[PDB]
Amino acid sequence: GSRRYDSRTTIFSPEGRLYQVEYALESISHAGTAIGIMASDGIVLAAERKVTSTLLEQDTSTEKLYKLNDKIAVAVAGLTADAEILINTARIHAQNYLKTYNEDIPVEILVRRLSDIKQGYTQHGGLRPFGVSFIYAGYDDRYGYQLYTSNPSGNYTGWKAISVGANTSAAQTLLQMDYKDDMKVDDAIELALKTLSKTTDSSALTYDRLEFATIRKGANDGEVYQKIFKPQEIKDILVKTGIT
Amino acid sequence: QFNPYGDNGGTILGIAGEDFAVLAGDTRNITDYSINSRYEPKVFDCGDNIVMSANGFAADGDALVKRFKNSVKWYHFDHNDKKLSINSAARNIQHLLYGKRFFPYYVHTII
Amino acid sequence: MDIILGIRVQDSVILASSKAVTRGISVLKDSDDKTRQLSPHTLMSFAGEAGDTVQFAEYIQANIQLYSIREDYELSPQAVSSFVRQELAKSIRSRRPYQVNVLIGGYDKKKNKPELYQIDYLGTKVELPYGAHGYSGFYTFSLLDHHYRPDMTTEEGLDLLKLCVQELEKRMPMDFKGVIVKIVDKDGIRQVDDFQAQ
Amino acid sequence: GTGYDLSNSVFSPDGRNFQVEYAVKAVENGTTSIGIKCNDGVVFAVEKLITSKLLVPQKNVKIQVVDRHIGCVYSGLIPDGRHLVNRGREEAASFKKLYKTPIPIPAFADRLGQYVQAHTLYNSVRPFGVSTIFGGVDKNGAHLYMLEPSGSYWGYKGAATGKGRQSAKAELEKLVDHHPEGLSAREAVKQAAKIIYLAHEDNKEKDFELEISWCSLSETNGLHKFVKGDLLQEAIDFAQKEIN
Amino acid sequence: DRGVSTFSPEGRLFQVEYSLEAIKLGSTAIGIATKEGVVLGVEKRATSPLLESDSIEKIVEIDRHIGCAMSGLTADARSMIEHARTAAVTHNLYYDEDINVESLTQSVCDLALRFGEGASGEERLMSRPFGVALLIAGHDADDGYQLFHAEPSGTFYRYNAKAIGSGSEGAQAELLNEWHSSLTLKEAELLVLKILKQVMEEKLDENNAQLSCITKQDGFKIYDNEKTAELIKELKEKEAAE
Amino acid sequence: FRNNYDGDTVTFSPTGRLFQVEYALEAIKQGSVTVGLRSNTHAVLVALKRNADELSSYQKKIIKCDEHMGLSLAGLAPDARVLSNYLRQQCNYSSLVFNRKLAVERAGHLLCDKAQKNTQSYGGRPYGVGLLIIGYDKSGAHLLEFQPSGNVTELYGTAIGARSQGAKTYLERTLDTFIKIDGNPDELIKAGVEAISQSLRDESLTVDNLSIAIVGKDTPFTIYDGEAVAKYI
Amino acid sequence: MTDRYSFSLTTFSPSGKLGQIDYALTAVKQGVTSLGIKATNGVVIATEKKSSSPLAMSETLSKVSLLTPDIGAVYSGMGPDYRVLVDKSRKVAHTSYKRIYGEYPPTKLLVSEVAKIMQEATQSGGVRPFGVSLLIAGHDEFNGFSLYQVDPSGSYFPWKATAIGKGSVAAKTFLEKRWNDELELEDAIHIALLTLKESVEGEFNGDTIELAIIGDENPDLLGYTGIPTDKGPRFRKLTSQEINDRLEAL
Amino acid sequence: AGYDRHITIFSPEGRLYQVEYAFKATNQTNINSLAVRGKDCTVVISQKKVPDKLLDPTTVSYIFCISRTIGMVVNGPIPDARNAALRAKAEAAEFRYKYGYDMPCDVLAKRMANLSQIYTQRAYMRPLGVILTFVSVDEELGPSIYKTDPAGYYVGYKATATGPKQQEITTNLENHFKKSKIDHINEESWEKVVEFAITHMIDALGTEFSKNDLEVGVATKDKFFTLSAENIEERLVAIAEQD
Amino acid sequence: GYDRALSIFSPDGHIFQVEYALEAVKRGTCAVGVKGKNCVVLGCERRSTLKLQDTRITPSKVSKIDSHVVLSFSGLNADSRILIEKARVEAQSHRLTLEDPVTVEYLTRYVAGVQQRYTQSGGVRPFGVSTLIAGFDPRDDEPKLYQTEPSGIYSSWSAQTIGRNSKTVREFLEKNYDRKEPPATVEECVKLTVRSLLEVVQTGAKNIEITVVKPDSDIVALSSEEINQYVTQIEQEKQEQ
Repeated sequence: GSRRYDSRTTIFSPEGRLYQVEYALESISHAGTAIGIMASDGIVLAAERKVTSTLLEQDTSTEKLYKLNDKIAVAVAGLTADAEILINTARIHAQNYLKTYNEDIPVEILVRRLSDIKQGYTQHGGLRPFGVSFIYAGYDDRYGYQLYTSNPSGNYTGWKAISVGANTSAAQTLLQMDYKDDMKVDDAIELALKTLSKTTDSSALTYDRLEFATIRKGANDGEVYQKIFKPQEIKDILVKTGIT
Repeated sequence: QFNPYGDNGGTILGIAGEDFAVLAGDTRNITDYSINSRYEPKVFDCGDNIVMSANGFAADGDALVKRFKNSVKWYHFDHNDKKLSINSAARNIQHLLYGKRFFPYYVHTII
Repeated sequence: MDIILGIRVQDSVILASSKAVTRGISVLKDSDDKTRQLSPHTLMSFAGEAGDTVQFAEYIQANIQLYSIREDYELSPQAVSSFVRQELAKSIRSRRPYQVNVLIGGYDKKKNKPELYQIDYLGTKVELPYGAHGYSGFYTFSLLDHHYRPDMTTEEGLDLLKLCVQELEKRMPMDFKGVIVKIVDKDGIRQVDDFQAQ
Repeated sequence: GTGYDLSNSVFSPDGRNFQVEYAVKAVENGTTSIGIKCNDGVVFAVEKLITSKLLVPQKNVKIQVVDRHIGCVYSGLIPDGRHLVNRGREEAASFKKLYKTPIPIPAFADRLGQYVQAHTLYNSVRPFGVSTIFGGVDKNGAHLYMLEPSGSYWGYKGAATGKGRQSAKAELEKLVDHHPEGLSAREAVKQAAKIIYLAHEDNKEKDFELEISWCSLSETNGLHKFVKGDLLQEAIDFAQKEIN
Repeated sequence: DRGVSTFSPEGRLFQVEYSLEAIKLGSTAIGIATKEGVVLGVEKRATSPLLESDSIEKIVEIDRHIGCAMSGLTADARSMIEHARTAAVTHNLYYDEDINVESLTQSVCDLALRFGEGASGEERLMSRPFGVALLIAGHDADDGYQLFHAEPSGTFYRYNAKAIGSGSEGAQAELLNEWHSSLTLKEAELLVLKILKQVMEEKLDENNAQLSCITKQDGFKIYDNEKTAELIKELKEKEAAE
Repeated sequence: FRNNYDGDTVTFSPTGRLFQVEYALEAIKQGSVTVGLRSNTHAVLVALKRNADELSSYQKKIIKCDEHMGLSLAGLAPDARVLSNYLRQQCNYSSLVFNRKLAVERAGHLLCDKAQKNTQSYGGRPYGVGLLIIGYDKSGAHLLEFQPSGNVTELYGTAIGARSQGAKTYLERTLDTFIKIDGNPDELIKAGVEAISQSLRDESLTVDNLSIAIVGKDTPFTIYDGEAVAKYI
Repeated sequence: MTDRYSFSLTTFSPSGKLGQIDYALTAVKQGVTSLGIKATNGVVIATEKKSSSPLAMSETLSKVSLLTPDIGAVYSGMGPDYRVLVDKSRKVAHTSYKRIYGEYPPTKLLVSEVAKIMQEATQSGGVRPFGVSLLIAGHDEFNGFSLYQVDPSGSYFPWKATAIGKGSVAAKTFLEKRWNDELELEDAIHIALLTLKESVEGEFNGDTIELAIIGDENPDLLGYTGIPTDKGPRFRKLTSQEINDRLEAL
Repeated sequence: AGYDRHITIFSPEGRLYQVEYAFKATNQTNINSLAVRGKDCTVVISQKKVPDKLLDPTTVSYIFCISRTIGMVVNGPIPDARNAALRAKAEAAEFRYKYGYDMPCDVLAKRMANLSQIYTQRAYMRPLGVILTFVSVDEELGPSIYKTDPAGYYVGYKATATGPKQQEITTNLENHFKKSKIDHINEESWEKVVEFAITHMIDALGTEFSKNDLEVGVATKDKFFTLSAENIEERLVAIAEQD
Repeated sequence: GYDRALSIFSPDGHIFQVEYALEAVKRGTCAVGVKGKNCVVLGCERRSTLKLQDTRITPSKVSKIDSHVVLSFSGLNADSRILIEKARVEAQSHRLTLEDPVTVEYLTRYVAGVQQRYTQSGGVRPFGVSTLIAGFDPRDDEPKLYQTEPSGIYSSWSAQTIGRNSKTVREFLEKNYDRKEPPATVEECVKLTVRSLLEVVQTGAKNIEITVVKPDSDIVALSSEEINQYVTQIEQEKQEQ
C-alpha cells in the first residue's frame, strides 16, 4: 500500500512536541533576520536579505516585506514561496472582512486567521507545515499600533520589539537592553538597524542587503501611512544613523 | 403530458368484530369504461395474521402491499422472528406512505 | 404588511412596530414584538413573509452575539448593517429568498451618534433620519418631512411618531393594533411601555 | 538495496515487477487447464481435483461462458478467475449494446488484457492470480488466447497452464506438427481429454474429474457449449485407453 | 506500518485484541440477571479526593426498559450510548412499541467493526475499534430480563451474570459460584455489592460505587447514594453474621 | 520470510501465497464445529454452539436467509452476519424482481465474488468466517461450503471448525448411507448429530448446546434449539 | 486505484532541510548551463542544445520557449518537467489574467504564477518537486525589461544577469566582470555568447546554441495590420544564421 | 529513506531510480527496431521473434496502427505496449473530433510524453516500461519520426533505433548519413526505403533474416500500413539480388 | 483525502497519540480552578521564556465561551483556539434552538466530545490540550467547575489544576480544601487560589492572573495590583511565623 511512504507530518513525539513544527522552526532559524519595533507614533519593520550578488536586481526585489492591507504589513522569515501562499490568502481575508462589514479588518483578527490556517497543517491533512514565521506590523482604531508574530505552530503573540529568523537570541537581548516604552519611530528605526548590524553573519551591513518599512500616522493628515523604503532611502538612513 | 397516475376503480370494506375482523373487496379492475379483469385479487394475507388492501391506483397499491410484506419479512429477520402486531404494522405503514409525501401512493389503504 | 417605523433624533433612534399578527381571517395576536436586540446598542425591527421574518432576525442575532463573544467587542451599527445587507443580498439570488425587510437602529458609542438603517429584502440599504417599510411611508413621510429636525429630543421624536401612528390609524384600512416603541441611545435599549396613551 | 518485491507496481533494478511474478507462482500451483484451436472452433478442458468423495460429481463447474460465443477457463486462484470473467461479461455486454454485434475474440482479449494490465499499475491492488485460456468463434474464424497475470496475451494454436503445463504443452506441440492441415472439433475434444489425463501425472496422487467445452461453427453453431453425456464419455474412454 | 484491520497469524485482529487489553485496565462493572430484574453495578474509581464522585457516570439509561454499564475508555462509549438511544427511540417511532433488548444490542455491535482506513465493504469511517466494553441490561415481553456483554469485536453474549474490567477474572469466578436460577433482586444487589467490594482497591462505600437495576414495573433506575449506603450496611451485617 | 509478506491482502509471498487470507482461514479452525449433509429430499445443518462462561449463553450459529435457504457459521460471528445479510438481500432481490427463488448455486457464486473483492484490494481485510449453506431449490437439496478465500464448493456433506476432521471422515464413510435418507428428516438429522459427535472431545452435546436446522421438499428452512433438539441427544 | 498518496512527499528533516527541494536542486546542477542577461533595451536568454544523438533533430526540441508575446523562458535540469511547466505557464497567463483584464500579465506576475505551481509540488500530497530552475525574461509597459530565476522551492529573484546549471558558478563570475548598467542589447548578446562558449565542450555554432531576446516590437511578426495599438511581440528567437553572424565577431 | 527507490521521488543525487529501472524494462523483449525517412514515406523495422511453437505468429506484433496516418512501434513488455497503444488511439481520435483535423505525429508524441512525465512526478502512477516510436508523413512536416521514453522525453529524428543493440544500429545509420550528407533516404519508392532499412539492419546486427524474422510498417501520404510475410519476402529477395 | 489512523491501540492496550497529547499538557503553563460557596476562581501562570511582550494584545489564558461560562487550559495554544471557537459557536446555536444558554456541564460535554472524536477519526491527531470550564447554569447560583482532557474524558471538581507542576499544586489543594466549608467568600477563594499557584510560580506578581466568575454572567479579571496585594498578604502569613 501507500502507508509505507507516509511520513506522518502531524504526530506527537513521546515528549508531546510536533516534529515537523520543530524542524520547520529549525529551518526558519537560518533565514535572514527580521525585526519589528513598536513606537508611540509608529512601527518599524527591518529585514536582512539572505544571500546576495552584484547582479541581483534590488530595485525590483522584495523577499521579506509585504503589504497585506493599507494598514497592515508583515516581515517574512523562512521559505519565500510558502510565505507568498499565506500572504495571498491573508490579503483575501482582509478584503472579505472589508466587504462584509465595510470596515478595515482589526489587526488581531487577521493575524488569528492566518495562525489558524497554520495550526491546521499541524493537526490534520498529512501535509508539511509552512516553513514560515511572520512579524505583523499594523494599525486599527481599537488598539492602535500593534506588533504580532506567528510561527509554523500556529501560535501568535504581541510585542513591543521582536525578531524572527537567525540569531534571534542575540537580537532579542540587544532589543531588551535598549528598548524604552516612550520611544519614537525615529528612535526605533535606529534601534532596529543597530540590532541587525550587531547580529549580521555578514561583514558589514550595506543598503543592498536590507529592506525597510514603517507604519506612521503622518501628523499632517490624520490617517495611517505605510512606507516601504526604496534602496536609496535605506542607503540614506544607513549613513545618518552612523553606519554609513 | 405524461400522467404517472391512473384509477382502477374497485371498492374495499373492513369491519372489526369483537374477536374477528374482515376485509372485503370486489374483484373488478377497470380503466375508464373498460374492464381489465373480472377477477384480480385486491385484498392480501401478509403474514402474522394481517390482511391488507391498498385501493385506488393499482400500480401504487401493488407496490405498497409488496413493500409491506417485505417489511414483515425483515421484521422477523431483525427481531428474532417476533410477531408484528397489528398496531405496529399500522405505524410501519404510516412511514411507508409518508416516505412518498411528495409523490404519494395514490391509494386508500386498510389493514 | 405590518407597520415598521423608525426615527433618528438628536441622541437616539426610535423604532415603532405594529403588534398585530394576522393569519387569514383572524388576528391571532395583538402583542407581537417585531424586534430583536442584536447587541446592547443595536436594535432591529422587521416585517415580511410569515416564517422568514423571525428566522432571519434570530439568525442575525445569533451571528452578532457570536461576534461579540469572539472579539469581546461590540460592532458599530454601520458594521452590523453591512453584515445584514450582505446576508439579504445573498438570499435574494438563492433558491428560496428571505422575504424580510428591516430597520436597524443603533447608537454608535465611538462616534456618540444614533444611526438608523433601512434595508429591504433585496439587500437595498440606505441610511436615513427616518424610514419605514411597506405602505407605512406613504402615510407618514409627509408628516416627517414637515416636522422633522436633526436636534429633536427623544420626547419630541416620540410626539412626532405618535402623530404618525394617529395618521396611520385614521387612513389605513387594516387594524394593526397599535405599536410597541423602543429607544436606542448611549445607555442601551429600553421600551416605552406607555404609548397606548402617551 | 532490497524490498522491491513488497509493493505491486514497483520496478526492481533489473526492470521486473516481482509481485506479478509471485502471482505467476500461484498460477503454476493450480490445476492444469488447456485450450485447443480446431479447423472451425476451439475446445477447452480442465482438471478438477476430487478432494474427497463428498464433492458432488459434475456440480462444481469451472469453465465459464462470456456472452454466448466465448469460453473461459483458468488456473490459479479460482475467485480471481471469476472476478476476471464478471468483468469480461460487462465488457462484452457494453460492446454489444453499443455496436449491436457480439464482441470479436481479439477485441475481447484486449478488454481482458487492459484490465489485467491495469492491476499491475498501482500498489493499492494485487495482480491477478490466474492465467486464462479463452476464445470462441466470430465474424472471421476461431480464436484461442492465453492471458498471464502481467496482462500479457497472444493468440494460440494450443495452450496450457497450471501444474502440468509442460506435459500438455509437449502434447500440444506434437499435434501441431502432426496436423498442419488442422484438427477437427470432434478430434480436438478427444485429443483434449487425453492431454488432460496425461498432464494429470504431475498430480497423480489425487483423483480427478474431467471437464470439456467447445465452440465450433459446425458442431455448436458458433455457440459455446459444454461437452456432456455420450460425447464426454467417448472422450473419457479415448483417453483412458491411450493412458496405457 | 501495519493496517488497522490486519489479521494476526492466529486469525485475530490486532486492533481488536489490543482493544481488549485497554478494557482490562478499566474500572470494574458487574451485572446480575434475575426473574425479578437485572442489577448493574460499577466501581466509580475517582482519581483524586477533589473529584466530585457523583459526576462519574458509568451507568446510563438507553430507554425506560434498557440500561447499560461501561468499562474501559469510557469516553469511547458516548457515541455508542447515543446510537443506542437513537435506535431505541427510532424503533418506537417506526413500530409503536419497545425495541427488544437483543435487537438494541445487535445494533450497537454493528458499529463495532466499522473501523479502518478504507475497508472494501461499505464506508467504515472510524480510525480504530472502541476501547470500552458494555453491559446492556433490560426487559421485554418476549425474553424477559436480559444481560448482554457487547465487545469492540462486534460479538455479544447473553449472561446470567457477568463482570468486566480490572477485577473480572476474579469477580466472574465469584459469580460462577454465587449465581442460581432463583436469586431475588435483593440477593442480586447484595451480591453485586459484595463482589465489587472484593475486587475494588478502595474500601467500597456509597460514593465510590453505584448500583442500578431495571424491572418490568419501574424500568431502569439508578440507585441514589442513600439507598445504596443502606444496602452496604445490610451486607456488612450479613457477612459478619458468619 | 512470511513476516514481510503478511502485512496486508494485497501482497503475494514469493511462493504465490496470500497470508492474510490464510490467517483468516485460521479463525475458522478456531471456531466451534458445525456439520452439513443432505439426501435428495432434505439438507441438514448441525452446529455445536459454544459458550463463554457457564453463566453465558451458547452463541447462535445458524442463520436463515430465506424460506428455502440458510447457513451455519464458524469463525467471526460479525462477518457471518454481514455475509448472511448480503445473502438475505440477494434472495430477496431475486423474489421481488423476478418472482424467482434464488438458486443455491447462484448464492454460492455471489458469496464467492463478495469475498474475493476483499482479497485483492488495499485497506480491507478478508472475512474471517466459514459458512455451510443448505437449501432446497428447483434442482433439489443442496449443501455448500464457503471459505473466506472465496472458494465455494457443493458437497453431499462436510464440516468446518475445530476438530471438524472427525465428522468429515465419518460422513465420507457414511456417504452411501445418508445420501439415501429421503423422505425421513429425523433420520437425516440423527445422521448429522452422529457426524458432529465425531468431533467432540471436551464435552457431549447437551440441550442448550445443540443447534439444528433443516430445509427440504415440503419443509421451509427452520431452526431447532433446546427442548426442540432433546429428541436427538 | 485512486491516488491514495494524500500526504506530503517533501517534509522537514531534523536539521530543517527540505530533502526533496535539495535533491531537485542537485538535478538542476547536473543540467546543461543556461543564462540570461539584461540590457538597457532588452534581455537575452540562452542555453546549449545538447543533442542526445546526431540522428536527433535538435530544432524539434526548443529549450527556449515563448510564454507570452513579451515573455520567454529557458531552464536547466529535467527537460520533461520544463515542458509541462511551460504548458501550464502559457495557460495560466490566460486563465488567471488575459481572460480577466484583456491583456497579458506583467513578467513578475506570471513568474509569480509559475513559482506557485512549483511551490505546490513541494507541499501537495503525492508529488515530488519539479527538477528545474527557470530563467524568465520579459517586458511590460509599467516595469520595462526584467529577468527572473525560479527554483524548485518556488522561490524567485530578479537578476541583472545570471546563469544556472553545470557551469553556473564560473559563468556567474564571468558575467560579474562584463556586466554594467549601460549595456545595449547587442552587447548583452555578445557577452552571452562569450559566457556560453566556456560551458560548451564540442561544437559551438547556431545549430548547437539556442538563444532568444526580449526587445523591440516586431510588427513583422504580428500576422495582421489594422490595429494601431498592436505592434507585435517583443520576444524573438534568433535564427541559426543570426547566431553565426555574431559568432564571427566573437 | 531507502524508499526513494520504490516511488518516483528524488534520490540524494537528484535521480529517479524508478524511471531508470523502467528504461531497463524496455529491453526485456530483446527486440531491436529502427526507423528511417524516405523522400515521401517513413519506414519502421522491427525484429519479430516467436519462440513458442504453440503461438499464432500472426498475433505477435509490436507495431500498431494508431490512426489512419500514425504508426507506432514499441520497445518493451507487450502489456505496457498495448496500454500505450490504446491511449494513443483514443487521444488521436479525440483530437480529430475536437480540433477538426488529424493529430500530427509530433503532437501525439508530445502528448504521450507529457502523460509519461506525470508518472514520473506523481507517486501513485508507475512509469510504463516502454519506448514509443511514432511515424507518419505529416501534412505539414513530411516524413516524421518522434520517440518517447519513460522519462517523458521526446524528440524528432532523421532516423533512429531502439533495443539491446541500439548503439550498433545508431552508429551504422550515423555513418551512412555522414556520407550521404542528407537527412533521409533519397528514394522515390517506399519499397526501396524498406530495403535500405533491412539492409542496414542486417549489416549492423550481423544477422540474416527470413520473412518471419522481421516486422515492417510503412507511412505514406494519408496512410500507414504494415507489410505481410509475403510483402516482406519480396523485399528480402530484392536485397539478395544485390549481394 | 488523508485518513491515516494516527490514534491506534498498541499491544498493551494504549493509544500513544492520546498519551503523548497529555505530555503536551504537562508541558503547558499551570492552570487552576477552585469553587467557592458562591463563585468559582480560575488561576493561570505566565511563562517567562521571553519577556518584553505587549500584555494588552497578547491572547489571555481564560476565555469566555458565553457571558456565564469561561474556559482555561494547559497545552498547545494553537489547539485551544480551535476548541474555544467551536465551543462559542455551539453556545450560540444552543441559545438559538433551545432558547436558553448552555449549562456548564452541557458545554463541557460538548468540548469533551470534540476531543474524543479527534482520537478516533482518520487523518487527525488528538488535541494537545486539557481544559477547566467554569460558570453558573442559567438562573442557578450553584458554582460549576469541570475538566476535560485529550482522551475526551471529563468530570466536575471542587478544585483542580492542570499543566506543569500541577502534581505539586494539586497536593496543596487536597490538604487545603475542605468540602465541608468551601471558601465562603470571593476573597478567601481567590486567596486559596493564589496560594496554590505560589507553590509553583516562584514569586510572579506579573506571572499570575486570576478571573472571578459569579452568578448571572458576573465575570471579571483582576489587575496586577489586586493580585499583587493578595501575594503580599500571603507572604506575611508565612513570615509572621
